[PDB]
Amino acid sequence: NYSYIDPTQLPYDHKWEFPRNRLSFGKTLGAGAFGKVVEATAQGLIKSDAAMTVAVKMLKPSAHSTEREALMSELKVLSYLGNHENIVNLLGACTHGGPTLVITEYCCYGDLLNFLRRKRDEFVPYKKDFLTLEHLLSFSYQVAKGMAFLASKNCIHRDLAARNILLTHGNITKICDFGLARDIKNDSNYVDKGNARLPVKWMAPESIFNSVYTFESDVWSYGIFLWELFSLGSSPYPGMPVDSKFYKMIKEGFRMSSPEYAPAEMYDIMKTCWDADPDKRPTFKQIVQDIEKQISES
Ligand SMILES: COc1cc(Oc2ncnc3cc(OC)c(OC)cc23)ccc1CC(=O)Nc1cnn(C(C)C)c1
Repeated sequence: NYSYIDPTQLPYDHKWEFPRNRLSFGKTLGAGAFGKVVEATAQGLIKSDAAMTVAVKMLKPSAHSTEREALMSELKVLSYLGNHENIVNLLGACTHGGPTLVITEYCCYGDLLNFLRRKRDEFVPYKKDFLTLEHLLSFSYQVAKGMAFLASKNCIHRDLAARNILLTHGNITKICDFGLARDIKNDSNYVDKGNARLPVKWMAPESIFNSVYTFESDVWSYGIFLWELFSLGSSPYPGMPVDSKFYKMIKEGFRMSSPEYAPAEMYDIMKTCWDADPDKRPTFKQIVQDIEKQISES
């Protein structure tokens, strides 16, 4: 389940331990078959008496031992990564006295995909809260920064997509992973492939055909995320169902054409992210340096 690191071998700093009786649960932000993310109020998480809104990931009673081990591994990985500006930040956890609760910072504007879809009509390519090309380039940069950080920590996301990016204050995007808190059975972006329901349209050929996930396969999905970003939340390979013809076309070298709002130099990034040879793909660090140059020129 993890390519380079082994989360079961990662420690869990009890500095994160928070008493669950100090959490007041609110609305469900997202839910899957086995897990959910709930909005909560954490009393006494701040040094003063002040309460704060947090997001809490937990398992449902439908969950088995596999999901239980997975939520604990996720907590260890989040604790191991530590705080990064572009990654959703762990604030605490509840491991004693009941089911595992993973507590993170609450992100004001939800997932990037829904935000882009809500802002599709209030978009200005030129430089109320109008979305612009400057915002999209900044989101692309922040996601590449967060992913460069994850790769430096020998972490592979395996599900990089606009649906797994959160938007908070000051146009700050944060990489997250809904995982078990996403209803993948009813999400048309996850296809039935063998025993699994997989996000095939975001997946590198080697992940589809050989089940290999690497730094380079995350780069491929970043290319797809770029496409979704500069199409303002449109589904990738539009009008194309995931079938035999799709797998054939990907293996044969078919690639999406540029989305409507992508600068040529961003599309250049996408093309290289989609190289059939993983060794010819750029690293996230190379991508950061490229976008940085584009922002400076702008
Ligand atoms: C509590 O934990 C989570 C909470 C999440 O959801 C939200 N978190 C904050 N604010 C939200 C605001 C919303 O609307 C206002 C919201 O509306 C649907 C969901 C929100 C999403 C994911 C997780 C776990 C997680 O990211 N784990 C993980 C594993 N690996 N990584 C690596 C670093 C990539 C991250």
